[PDB]
Amino acid sequence: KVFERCELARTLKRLGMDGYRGISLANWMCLAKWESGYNTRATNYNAGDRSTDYGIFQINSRYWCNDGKTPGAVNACHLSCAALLQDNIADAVACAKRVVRDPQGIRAWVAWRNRCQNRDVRQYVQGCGV
Repeated sequence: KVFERCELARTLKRLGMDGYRGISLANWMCLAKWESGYNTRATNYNAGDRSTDYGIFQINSRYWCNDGKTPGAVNACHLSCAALLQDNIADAVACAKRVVRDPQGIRAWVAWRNRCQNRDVRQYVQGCGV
C-alpha cells in the first residue's frame, strides 16, 4: 500500500510514534518518505552483505527481521521480513521502535542523516492536523 501523507501521519501518531524516544512525527515521516515513498512493498537488496531492506522504513534483514536468506542474520525484532511488507504497518512501527532503542537512535538509517537530519522537516506534517 502507498499511504497518502496525512494518512500516514495520523496512523504513526495513533501507534505512539510522535516523540518516541525524542523523535518527532515529522522526522519519522521524513524517513519513510525518502526510504520508500510511503510504500509498504518497498525492497532493496544489498549485494555487499547479501541483505535486503524491507517496507516503508526499509528495515534490514541482517539484524532486524528474518527473510531466511541472509547470512549471519539476527532477528532482533523477532519477526518475518514478510510481515514488514504488509498494508497494516503495526509490525513495522513496532520493529522501528526497536531499531531506535539502540544507542544510535534514528541515525541508524543513512538516508535519514543525509536528507532529514538538521534540516527543516515541517513540510512533512503541515496540514495533517496531528
